[PDB]
Amino acid sequence: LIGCRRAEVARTFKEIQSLIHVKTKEFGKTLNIMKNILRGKSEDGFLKIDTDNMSGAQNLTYIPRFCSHLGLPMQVTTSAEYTAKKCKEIKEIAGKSPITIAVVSIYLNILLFQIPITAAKVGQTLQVTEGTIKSGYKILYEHRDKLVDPQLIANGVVSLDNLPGV
Amino acid sequence: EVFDGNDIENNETKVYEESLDLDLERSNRQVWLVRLPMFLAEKWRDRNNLHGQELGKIRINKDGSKITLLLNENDNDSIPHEYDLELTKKVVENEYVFTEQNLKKYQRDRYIPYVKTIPKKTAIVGTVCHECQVMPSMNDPNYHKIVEQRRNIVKLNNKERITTLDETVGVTMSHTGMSMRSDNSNFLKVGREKAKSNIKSIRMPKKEILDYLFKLFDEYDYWSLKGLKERTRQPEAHLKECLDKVATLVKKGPYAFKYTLRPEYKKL
Amino acid sequence: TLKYICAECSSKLSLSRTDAVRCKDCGHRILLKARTKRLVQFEAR
Ligand SMILES: [Zn+2]
Repeated sequence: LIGCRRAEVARTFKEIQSLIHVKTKEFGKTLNIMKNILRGKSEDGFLKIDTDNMSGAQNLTYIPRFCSHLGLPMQVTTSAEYTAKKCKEIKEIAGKSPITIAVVSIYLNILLFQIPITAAKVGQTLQVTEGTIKSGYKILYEHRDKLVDPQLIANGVVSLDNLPGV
Repeated sequence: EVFDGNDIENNETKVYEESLDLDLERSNRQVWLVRLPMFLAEKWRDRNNLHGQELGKIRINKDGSKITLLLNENDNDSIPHEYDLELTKKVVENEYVFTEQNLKKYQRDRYIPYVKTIPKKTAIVGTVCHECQVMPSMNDPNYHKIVEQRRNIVKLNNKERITTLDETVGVTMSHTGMSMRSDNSNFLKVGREKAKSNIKSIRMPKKEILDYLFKLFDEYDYWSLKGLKERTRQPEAHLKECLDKVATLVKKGPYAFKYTLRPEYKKL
Repeated sequence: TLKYICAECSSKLSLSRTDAVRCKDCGHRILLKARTKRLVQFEAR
């Protein structure tokens, strides 16, 4: 996980747990200890600027991989990246895990682009609960104007009325 | 039916009701060894068919020893119903037909009384004198069907090509390696079925546990740590703290690494 | 800052050093550097 975060290519905890049968509590303890001793080695030896490489969220780096796993076109992926970038400004979902934030932004843009993929299929693919995805879409329906990319609705590729109401 | 041979004890009288000797009185039945093509052997060797029904007639014309099969119309219409039986051997020698049947198992000069003989009820069904092959007649209206079938034998392919996945390539890699999908399968979940079991043992007191250990030593003199522990459900520290006082372990004997009663208490 | 062209979209793009080398329109990860603006002299022999 440290190596994935270092190369701006970071995976999530569920990925590495899908490879390695590792217990989550002691996995988090081990990651914290390794981060502490790595920062200590950086201070003792050569110093490295983090510039958001050890970032806990890193939600912009999960959008292309999940969009590839769902087989989405590219413009849905860039619109999802723009949405998840603007999801940080929203304080109602700022505390959510980056996995769920990326998934609900992807599902919002799936509904925006009339991509024929149900929320159940997204939940089966990415193991975010369909209730969680539905709640995230419901709580992001009030902030439709800020999240959707302005030049996309300006060029008419998507329109804000395509999103189903709650 | 596994059995031992070279029996000088005459055990075959008691273990085999049927006689082990070969029955030979049916050996005079005349048997024709007939070779069949693929379709006819397919329809004449399957066990779901052959219920004693008539399969045809044989016409033997003495003018040139021409032997013909005249099959009935009940089976098919694509196959012919007149076949030329060619005799590749008019006289066949030293060829016999013998049967194999399971027995009734219920109710120099040096020898070894064990040769591992498997006895079976055997009998010559008949004697083979005519080796035959079945060729369909050239003038039959269904002979071209047989030619077409034999051409279709080498024409069709029994193997299909590899299947190419037509969906988006990232959808196929949704399940591979990097994946949110945890395994819902229960295959080889040894840790799941082993970590669910928890043997927890209270500190029930010293006099009762030593009485229990003495009862178990009366039951059996030698005990392992795991066997005694699962018999009494006691912690290994407390069980050892009683066992060193009341018993001892073997380090060198044939019953080594086993806790056995002290010889002061062995006589009691 | 510096002008780049995607391999198949042929749309001029400006990339800084922190930007990943991708096309904003195609996503095709091969980009070509733009031709130099200065005039180049070829001796016509
Ligand atoms: Zn391009």
